[PDB]
Amino acid sequence: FPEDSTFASELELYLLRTQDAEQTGMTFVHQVGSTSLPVEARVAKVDLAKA
Amino acid sequence: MDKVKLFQTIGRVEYWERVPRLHAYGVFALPFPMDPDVNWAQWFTGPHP
Repeated sequence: FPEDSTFASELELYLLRTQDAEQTGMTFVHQVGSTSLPVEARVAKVDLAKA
Repeated sequence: MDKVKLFQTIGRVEYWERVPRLHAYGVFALPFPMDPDVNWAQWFTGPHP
């Protein structure tokens, strides 16, 4: 435990957790001369923490 | 006959144009897979469109 110094009494650590949407998925297979089809919807999440 | 052979055709190409559609009507197309039991080569013989 290397020592450290501060001027204030209480110590608050606020952690911000982040689950970004993972770049997954393969490009859809189609035949030349066709209208394309769209991609799915993905989710990202943010949670926090107090200590 | 034996030493000189006259002119004689070899091959031949009969090339055609495509099947048109309307410009202002707008095409909407999607790709499907074949039914394998049908003789699909029979449908695609003729060069005329």
